[PDB]
Amino acid sequence: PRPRPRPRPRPRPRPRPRP
Amino acid sequence: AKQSLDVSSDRRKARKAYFTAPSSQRRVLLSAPLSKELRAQYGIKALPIRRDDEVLVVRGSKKGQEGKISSVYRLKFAVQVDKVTKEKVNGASVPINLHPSKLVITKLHLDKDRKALIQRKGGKLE
Amino acid sequence: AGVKAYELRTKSKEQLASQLVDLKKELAELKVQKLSRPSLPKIKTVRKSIACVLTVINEQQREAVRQLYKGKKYQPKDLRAKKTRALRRALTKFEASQVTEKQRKKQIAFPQRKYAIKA
Amino acid sequence: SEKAGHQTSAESWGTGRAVARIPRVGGGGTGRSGQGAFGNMCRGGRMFAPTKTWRKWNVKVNHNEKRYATASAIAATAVASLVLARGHRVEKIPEIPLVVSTDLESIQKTKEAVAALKAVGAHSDLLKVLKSKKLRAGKGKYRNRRWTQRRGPLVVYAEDNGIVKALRNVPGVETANVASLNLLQLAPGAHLGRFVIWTEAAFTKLD
Amino acid sequence: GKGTPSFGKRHNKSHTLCNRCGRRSFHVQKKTCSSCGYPAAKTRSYNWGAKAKRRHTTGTGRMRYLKHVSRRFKNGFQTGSASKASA
RNA sequence: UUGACCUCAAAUCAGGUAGGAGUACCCGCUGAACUUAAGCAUAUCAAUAAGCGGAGGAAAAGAAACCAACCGGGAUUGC
RNA sequence: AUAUUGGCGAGAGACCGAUAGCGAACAAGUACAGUGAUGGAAAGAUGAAAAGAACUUUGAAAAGAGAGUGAAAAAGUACGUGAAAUUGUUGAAAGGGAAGGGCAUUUGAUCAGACA
RNA sequence: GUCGAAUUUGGGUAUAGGGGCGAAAGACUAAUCGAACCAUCUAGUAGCUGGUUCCUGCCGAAGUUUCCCUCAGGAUAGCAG
RNA sequence: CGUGGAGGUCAGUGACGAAGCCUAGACCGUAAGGUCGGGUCGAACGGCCUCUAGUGCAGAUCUUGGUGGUAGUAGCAAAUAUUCAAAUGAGAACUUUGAAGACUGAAGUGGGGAAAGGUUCCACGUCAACAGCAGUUGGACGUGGGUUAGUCGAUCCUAAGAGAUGGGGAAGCUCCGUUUCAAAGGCCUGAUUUUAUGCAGGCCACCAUCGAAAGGGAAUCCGGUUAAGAUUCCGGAACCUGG
RNA sequence: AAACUUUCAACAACGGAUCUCUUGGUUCUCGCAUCGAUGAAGAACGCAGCGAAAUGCGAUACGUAAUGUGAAUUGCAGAAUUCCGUGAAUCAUCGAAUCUUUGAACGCACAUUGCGCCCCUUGGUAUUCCAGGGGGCAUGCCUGUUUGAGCGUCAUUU
Ligand SMILES: [Zn+2]
Repeated sequence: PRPRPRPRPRPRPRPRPRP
Repeated sequence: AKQSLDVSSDRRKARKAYFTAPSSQRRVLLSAPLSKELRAQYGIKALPIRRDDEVLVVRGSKKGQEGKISSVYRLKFAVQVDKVTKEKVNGASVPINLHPSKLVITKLHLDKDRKALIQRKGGKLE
Repeated sequence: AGVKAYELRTKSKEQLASQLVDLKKELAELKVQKLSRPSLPKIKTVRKSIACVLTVINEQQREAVRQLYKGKKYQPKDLRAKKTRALRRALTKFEASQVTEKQRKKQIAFPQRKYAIKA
Repeated sequence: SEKAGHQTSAESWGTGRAVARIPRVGGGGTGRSGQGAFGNMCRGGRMFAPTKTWRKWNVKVNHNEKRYATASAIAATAVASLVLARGHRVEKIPEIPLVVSTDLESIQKTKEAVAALKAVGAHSDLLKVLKSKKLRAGKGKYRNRRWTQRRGPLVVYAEDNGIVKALRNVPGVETANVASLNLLQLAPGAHLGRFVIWTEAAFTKLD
Repeated sequence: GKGTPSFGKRHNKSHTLCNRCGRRSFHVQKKTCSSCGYPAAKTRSYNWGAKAKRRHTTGTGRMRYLKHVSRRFKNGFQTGSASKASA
């Protein structure tokens, strides 16, 4: 049994333009 | 009741001191009471069990049977008699573990040290 | 079998040395038979016999040098009572019981008297 | 333990990771990493309001009020209305209070001490003990509280000459002096009406 | 290109085995161990790392000499030997 | 020239000693900020945490350049 | 006289009872992660005794079916007791773009009471 | 795009966190940079968000007064038990 | 009403089955719940009077663990490509051999090394797990075998640099500094024929040490040999250093 | 009408809750004072008839000596005189020893199993070269010894 996979969050949606 | 400050009545300390007892202290724990005829003859009630001893079984499913002790297996707090065994389905015979507290000694194996131990315990040595 | 420690102390320095060589020769042959047999419990008796001879040999030479340093200062450090690092640096009984000559007269002239209060 | 549940370096991941913002164990490669900590609801964390040693254990009681209940407990050893209702088997005895001779106090052996209690009518109450020995229901059995039995007679003396040792091994029987008269033994379980056997010397000293 | 292409260039070693501790924390270029402080005389320890002291305190090893210190004290640090008894 | 004295060196000189560990408690140095003040700077947290030096079974203190203003108390420590 | 979460040797509890209690009741500061400082688990229970299933048969084998051991294999080294989510088989019932609920009765199933 | 160099690159070595380094983008400094990572102070603070575990019975509101760097908060009076 | 534990009591229940669990089976209470029958189970548990608390969960993008629908679904499509027969085996699109067709086209999918890995190397046996199909095969599993040097490297030298000593700072952990404000040493010997290395002159002042398996550097080649090793082994033929 | 879906029960699965156990933890009280240059704490590498780890030990290596206890150890194998006895044992006790390479670590160094010097001794026809064996060579400081240095300084010679 290999070690548990590390948590891997998401690519964090593409940023909207900020005025 | 307990009166000394060195004696412990704690349950888990008594059980730990029993299961983790060394081989020398398990000889005293594996003690068997003598028979009625030997108790009158010698004057003592119980002795530690030895290898070349003749013993009687008085308790368990093997009550009534008797024989000579084959080995004093101190590790599991048990003892083996040569003539009480269990017959396996394949034919091989396996010794049956017995406890000395459920046994009765009918003949003692005397030597230079057991005679000294009997006389130390108030024996008379007929 | 195996050798006995009390039987070895009655032998001379050369007899113990000659017996150690024979045990070393005997150990070499058993290490050759060991690689061709499934089990060889006999090798333990020979190895522990060598330890017994080396203990008695070391004990005889340590006792011999302990006699030529007997009754004199500056004995070698391994023949000295270690017992602690700190207790070796502590004052001896003579030094710890040292008192100055002035206080010696006070203790002699005024000891702690023994008394009781009833009458 | 004051350090229990706080032997880690857990830090909050913060919001934005679609997980609870409770602090989690850092690092990786062990399984423990990423798990919650420092919380009362977390596995392996500290409980809410850890128990402290400076909690009040002993309770102060006014000395006059302490003697007030002790005197009321001695008066509970009066007429058997309270004694019968307290569980003691005192129906077939001469009278209450029982006053026996001083010769109990000089008894050395247990066997003759036991036989003296049978003669005065305490035979039934002693068999309430040695028959109610029952294994404890709770978890205290392996906390040195394995067995539970009923309470027997209370023998009160004026001066001890061996009665304490003679009745020490008898189950359920407690010995006490007129000087002490423990309330814990006169009304055990906050129930009045202990069966008490007085000696002649102890009864006059009670005044 | 700071991720998986960059990890492929990792084939050197900043730390090697330390003589005093063997934990592989001996910095090659700095010639010092980041765990036990070697070659400094004192062993590195800090009170904020209370768990770190527990990993390398007395009792976690063999205790080759301090094991028998308490037994020798209990007998008052005897010298000589027990002569003999009977039976 | 020779022999002292003083100071300063040398030796794998004769015999010793110091290091490090542990560090709950002890003796000192050094020394924050979060926090509280519904802000905040004095203050508070705190003469604390971290850092460093040095001991023992206890340490420290200790036989008044003291307390007192009394009909005077009488080393230190602790409650 | 005083202090004492360390060390050694003891005695105890209205404490916790294996997600609790020390991180660790187990080859635990172990496995493992990180260049490193450091981070750091999971994991206790067959039976009184292995008596741990000889032997027969099917199968390449694993195993199955008999037999056998035991008080109990509804204790078979996936082993005390074995819940729920979830799943299979069998039985019963219902179902025209949800299901479930409340009041009332029909029908079916099932249960109960009392013989002056 | 560039491709004989202000070239590309290995090994060794030097520079360490209010510091380093930067043909200068606030870039890079172990997938972390308008102040890295680790542990501790630390269970930091929050007038803010979320949650807050059995039954039945009886009674039963307030968003208003005054003051506060008071306006998503408190004190105080009122209402209620 | 219910839960863990405590004092008292019911001389309470229990291996002739305690606790737990299952039970569109039954009874009591408005309810919190309590009780009984049946099944399973194997060793302790309950009523009442009081005490005590780490005492009651559906939620907190709760914690830990386990399991679903989605779902036999998305998918297992880069690197031109496989085919026939035989052998082995319970089993062959994938193993082995032969044959055929192809590719890498020598800046290679060839032959060697450095960093790194650590037995992956080789043989035999095995196919539960792993090789996201398969497997008789394997860098897998099990059991053993294997690395032979005066000449190849390390070792030695110094580079950028690192860093003791003498000293000077700093409460201190330690910092500065490297020939530095120092009384900082061994070298050729010759006298001795009491004995081992005293003493006699002359010299040299460089003044720790670490720092490169790609720099500097004393010296080996050919043929043969192992299942796996060789400029290392064997055979033959050489060279260097020290004495 | 089946299939399918849903509900319930029985049995079998998945999963390990509940109950029952505990050689552990936690807290409180009491007693005691004991590390190291006579080489500590810690680390590395090794040691068993058949062992990986834990535990124990150090080339005398799961131990030797000594003392007590008085017949085992045990998974298998083994040894047999160790059995009315200076004696079985993974026993207890423990006062004698061994104690590899390291580590405050101490000949100089160390990412090297690197490089020396001194004494005694042995071998190679060898005081010099090479090798084997045994014992040594760190720093600061104190006391003493010996050898010195300085027109620092005193006295006395021809
Ligand atoms: Zn280190």
